[PDB]
Amino acid sequence: VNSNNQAQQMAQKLDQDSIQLRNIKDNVQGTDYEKPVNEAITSVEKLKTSLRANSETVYDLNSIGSRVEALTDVIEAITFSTQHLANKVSQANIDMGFGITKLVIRILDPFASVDSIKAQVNDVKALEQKVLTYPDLKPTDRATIYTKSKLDKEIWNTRFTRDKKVLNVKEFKVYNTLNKAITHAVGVQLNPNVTVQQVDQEIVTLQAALQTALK
Ligand SMILES: [Cl-]
Repeated sequence: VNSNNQAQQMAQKLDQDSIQLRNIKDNVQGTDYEKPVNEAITSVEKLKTSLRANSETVYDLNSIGSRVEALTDVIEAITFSTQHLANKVSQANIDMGFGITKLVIRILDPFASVDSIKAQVNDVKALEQKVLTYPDLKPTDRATIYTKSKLDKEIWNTRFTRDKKVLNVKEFKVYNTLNKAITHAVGVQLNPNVTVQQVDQEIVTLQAALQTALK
């Protein structure tokens, strides 16, 4: 039947989202997208269980498909935040994370019609372009968790190059001094009062400490 073959497409699509959403689950820790993607991962499992429970009944796959498709719009909205909203004020990610929450709720809602799901997907897309016009953070403004995402990635990038180019290559005192700057950068990341400027200088200071250990 043309319904069973269609069922394994969405089942394989839900596995693509399950892998894509667990990757995102780490990067959105402690942000406005932590609970939304946790609800999205749960939505992936309840759709799989529903598809698997009705495997050989051959029924209407319209509502189950609109929920699977809306998960791609959920993922697309999250990657849109990572690439375009890191310099925005807190309200941009707050308002947009609220919209993704409203979308995942409809995906989970058994009473949500296909129209109400598709209408909410457009709400998210319209919300994406709207938060783009939000003001950027001044260099003197307090740093948000999204501002410290670059410092967080720089700490793990310096940790990777340290264990590959410094650990067993240079003397221990070089390893010790570089580990002091990594620990110091973690203190800046954990400081709720550092500015956007102080996060930028800490990235350069840690990068300078890595080239110091690599000379
Ligand atoms: Cl912070």
